[PDB]
Parts: sequence; C-alpha cells; structure tokens
Amino acid sequence: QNGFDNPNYQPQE
Amino acid sequence: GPEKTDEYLLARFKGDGVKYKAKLIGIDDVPDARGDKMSQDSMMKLKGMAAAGRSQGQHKQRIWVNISLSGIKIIDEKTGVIEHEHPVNKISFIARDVTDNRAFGYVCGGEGQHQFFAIKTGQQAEPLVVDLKDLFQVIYNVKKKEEEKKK
Ligand SMILES: [Mg+2]
Ligand code: NI
Ligand code: NI
Ligand code: NI
Repeated sequence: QNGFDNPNYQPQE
Repeated sequence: GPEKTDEYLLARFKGDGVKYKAKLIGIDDVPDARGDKMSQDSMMKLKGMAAAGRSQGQHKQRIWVNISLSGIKIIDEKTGVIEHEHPVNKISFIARDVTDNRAFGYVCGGEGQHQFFAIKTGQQAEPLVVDLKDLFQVIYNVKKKEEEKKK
C-alpha cells in the first residue's frame, strides 16, 4: 500500500 | 505462477527492457529523496494542476514508461523521442497512489535536485510498480553477491 526506497540510489553526482 | 529469480529479472530488464503506456501528470520539485507523505502531497498538487489544465482544454502528454537496467525513460508516444531519462542510481523512491489504482510516481534526481514524476498509467499501475521493485532488487542482489564473493 506504501511506497519503497531504491537501495541503489546515490545522491552525489 | 513461477517465482522470480535474479536471472529471470536480468533477462527481463536488459537492453530495451519493458514498456508501459501512460500519460505524464506532471513533474514537481520536492525537498527530499523519499517519503510517502511527501510524494502524495506532490501527486495531489500535480493532479490539481492537471485538473485546472483539463478545464482549459489541456491534455496530459501521452508517453511510454520504459523500464530497464538503464533506469526509467519517458518517451513521447507520438514522436518516439526520449523526453526524460534517469539511471537506476538516480531514482530514489517509488510511490503508490492510495487514491488511484492507475497512478504512481517516482522521485529522482541527484542531491538537492529531487523531483517527483507523477504518472497516469493506461492499465493498473501495480505491474509497473512491481517491475520497478524487481529492477532495483535484482541490481542490488547482483551487487551484493559480487561483494560477498570478492570478500
Ligand atoms: Mg526548480
Ligand atoms: Ni505462483
Ligand atoms: Ni480536447
Ligand atoms: Ni537530498
């Protein structure tokens, strides 16, 4: 019912 | 039916991956990389804006949502041009819409540049949402198995 995080996300470019 | 495997998912998403018919509700700057409440507030704002546009004869853009090991591509249906593209490691959160079985969205962008992309799917959104969950999981799984074997 809720959403979910992407464990592969990397904020720095 | 048969439970998924990493190899099944790798073959599913390699190269061109899979695609779904949809319309782009809107794109919103958001403060954080993740969050159900943040995402739903953005979805509601963008749907309000789309409804105002609709009252002035506007239509949402018809798109393909393409899902692959390369991330998410938003493709204009009429021309086939790639309008937006985010690699897996720049997608931070997938949001469902508790008010609408034919909407979902995703937060993407690097630091300080988080944006919510709100999507109206032609069919139910859930199969697309699950494809995104599986895409992220298999990439994570493969990475972790590589790391465990090198140590
Ligand atoms: Mg801005
Ligand atoms: Ni089964
Ligand atoms: Ni019209
Ligand atoms: Ni951030």
